[PDB]
Amino acid sequence: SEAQSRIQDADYATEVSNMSKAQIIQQAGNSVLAKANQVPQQVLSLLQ
Amino acid sequence: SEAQSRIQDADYATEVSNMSKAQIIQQAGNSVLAKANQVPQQVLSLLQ
Repeated sequence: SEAQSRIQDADYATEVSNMSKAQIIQQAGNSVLAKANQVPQQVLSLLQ
Repeated sequence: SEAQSRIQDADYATEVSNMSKAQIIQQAGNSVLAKANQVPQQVLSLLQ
């Protein structure tokens, strides 16, 4: 059982760090996606 | 009869020490079992 533990065990200690990293990267990606989205807006100013 | 008593007699004097020792070891084992049980509690502290 001790040997089986090592092979298949989540080790939440490292998993929580990955979770927080992924959440931060998701929020950053959404924000930078928004910033890229306002980029097309400036073209309308050139029309007039 | 003396020879048989030599062969088959518990010799309570040494048996009482063994039984007291066994009780002490059992209580120590139960306490250390509880201490081991309390170990995985910090996983919540990690999670939140």
